[PDB]
Amino acid sequence: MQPSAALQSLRSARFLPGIVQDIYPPGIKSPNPALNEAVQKKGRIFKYDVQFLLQFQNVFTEKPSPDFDQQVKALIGD
Amino acid sequence: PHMTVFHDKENFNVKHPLSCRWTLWFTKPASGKGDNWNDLLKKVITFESVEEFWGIYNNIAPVSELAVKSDYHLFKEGVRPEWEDPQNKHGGKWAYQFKDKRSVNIDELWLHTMLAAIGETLEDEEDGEVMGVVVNVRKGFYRIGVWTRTTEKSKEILMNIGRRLKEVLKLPPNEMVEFSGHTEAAQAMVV
Ligand SMILES: C[n+]1cn([C@@H]2O[C@H](COP(=O)(O)OP(=O)(O)OP(=O)(O)O)[C@@H](O)[C@H]2O)c2nc(N)[nH]c(=O)c21
Repeated sequence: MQPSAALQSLRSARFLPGIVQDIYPPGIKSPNPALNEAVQKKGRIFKYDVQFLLQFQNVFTEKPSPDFDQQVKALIGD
Repeated sequence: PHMTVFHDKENFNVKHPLSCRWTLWFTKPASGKGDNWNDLLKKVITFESVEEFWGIYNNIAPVSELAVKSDYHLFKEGVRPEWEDPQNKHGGKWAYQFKDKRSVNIDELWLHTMLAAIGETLEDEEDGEVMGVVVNVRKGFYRIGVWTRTTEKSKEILMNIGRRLKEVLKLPPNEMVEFSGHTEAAQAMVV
């Protein structure tokens, strides 16, 4: 079993420190800053609007583990 | 510096944290053999990023493909999606039942429910009430719920959660979302 390039990248990437406004390429919206404006613990609580989250749907499509399909089948094997 | 998944979906170096770790659970239907009706709840995967969520979601059956008597549950890490868990024992749920009709895009509704949960737009930062969300596939209907830790820590905090779920589900005003305690005791609030 061999991990995908995206999975390898995910495994090795670093967490963003919270909501960030200025790191996205053209055509990609940031998370709504107003929802985090009122947040007090910004290093622990990260508000993401649904529209922002939906941007990932057709972007990260890879399995979250190399044998995910095999793990699922055996878990609900019946 | 930071390449997101949107800069290069095969070579990126930052990911989007969730405010806690979440675990996806699945309830299978009883086996047609008849020797497993008491061990149906399965722990699928625990995750901690927005990207990981979508890797899971894109590789699992949509609700509309599940058999009757199946459920998905998305709960904060450490909380089992059962009434006996210490964090649900004195709690309850806000729930709504949908008809199984095609103009009801149940997959989208469930998806948006999970996104509201993990994106922390169901409750405010100190509320401490949301434990998870659940979709139930039944014969007559689908049910979508938000499970809560208490039934009484703060009524206003609970009502606001119910109103947000109603908004997430895009329900019109006649359609009511209802709160109920898991136990008869913790039951003995509609929006
Ligand atoms: C969430 N949950 C569900 N079940 C089982 O799953 C079934 C469906 O649970 P359900 O709450 O979705 O009920 P449904 O609306 O389909 O109605 P009912 O079955 O007629 O009351 C229940 O009947 C129980 O048999 C559960 N059984 C236990 N032990 N603990 C739980 O938390 C639990």
